[PDB]
Amino acid sequence: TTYTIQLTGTSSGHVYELYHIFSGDLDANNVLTNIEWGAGVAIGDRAKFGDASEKAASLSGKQNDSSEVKAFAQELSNSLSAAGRTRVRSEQGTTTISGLKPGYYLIKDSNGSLDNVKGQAYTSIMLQVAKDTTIAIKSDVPTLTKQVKASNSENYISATDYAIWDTVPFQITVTLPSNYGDFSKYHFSVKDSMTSGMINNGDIQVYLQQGGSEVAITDSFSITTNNGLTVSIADLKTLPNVNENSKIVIRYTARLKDSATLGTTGNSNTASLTYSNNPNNNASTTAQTLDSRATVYTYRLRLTKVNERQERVAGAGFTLYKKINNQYSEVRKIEASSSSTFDFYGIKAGDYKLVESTTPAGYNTMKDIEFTITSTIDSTGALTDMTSTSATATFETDVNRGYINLKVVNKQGALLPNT
Ligand code: NA
Repeated sequence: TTYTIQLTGTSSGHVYELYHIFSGDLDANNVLTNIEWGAGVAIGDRAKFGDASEKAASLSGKQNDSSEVKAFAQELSNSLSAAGRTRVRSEQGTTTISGLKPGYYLIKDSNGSLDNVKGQAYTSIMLQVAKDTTIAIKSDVPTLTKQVKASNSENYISATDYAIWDTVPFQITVTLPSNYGDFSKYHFSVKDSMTSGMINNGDIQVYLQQGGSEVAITDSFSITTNNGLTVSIADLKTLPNVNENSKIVIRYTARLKDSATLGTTGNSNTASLTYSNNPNNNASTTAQTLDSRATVYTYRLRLTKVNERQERVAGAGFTLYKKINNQYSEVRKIEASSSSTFDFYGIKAGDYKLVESTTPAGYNTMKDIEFTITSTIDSTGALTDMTSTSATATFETDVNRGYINLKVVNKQGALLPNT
């Protein structure tokens, strides 16, 4: 008679090892009788545990995740033999091992099979009776998601647009693995590349989030800028209210430089978590999550001041307004100079009004131009389209470079005839 173990929640690219711990006879109620040591336990190390039947009897009835069982699992891990080993290549989702001799098996990932492999982790060492059932593998990784607050709402997303006058809030959400409780200690280091075209405001806070509440835990972390923006704690177990269901949230703000990337390329940052990847035998190996990217788009509104003779004209000055409600309020003001060109570097989608606050000598003051910018960002976070339209004016756009160009034509007054 042989048996089957099926592991759910498995990933591709693993080699699971089953070590035969106890032999015996399994009945219909999954009671194991006539127990001897399997070949999975090294003959030399069997004396340390004693008689097999009595050792089985000592554990009989104890809960699945009790302390006595997990202690035996760890002790066994140091007492294994290849003579009772079955190795199986993993599959994504479900991994099945059949043709097993009756009895008790220890399951683990193969030693060194996952070193420096991103987004993976060694399973907590399992003990299973082979009994034709499916069991969830006791293996899981933390996740990290980097997001930025939407320009036009409170919700956080992968990509948005912002202006030079805005504060740009970022949020990094970390989940912990379901088997966080099995670790004696847990290395936790978040690295963020930060954004090339932005200045970090240095207002970083860390939060323990669970049960609909947040507690600031910022002082427990080492926050450095020697190698990206790194938020680290040597051992997250030192924070005793952090558990498998806890979320760690990092929030900071930033502002665009006036050299920020314009258009479709955008201003991106990547972040990843470095985490303890093996809960067994107080291992201190680490692995990294895949990068999580956020992107911030911005544009450049250029005015070119000309007259009807198609000459460039100096001495104009423009005040840009943004509409918050019905209320228009000033965001930028370029005074009159010897320049005929005006760059509002760092503008986003929204409703604006443009006012010629200084008129050049010997020309009519233009009427105010109310206009609207739109950004089309697809669900991948990529900027697809941008527009700029007015009732009483026309713009030229280059969505790739992120240019919005307005030609303002100065008209001279009327030299009126007398009679
Ligand atoms: Na796995």
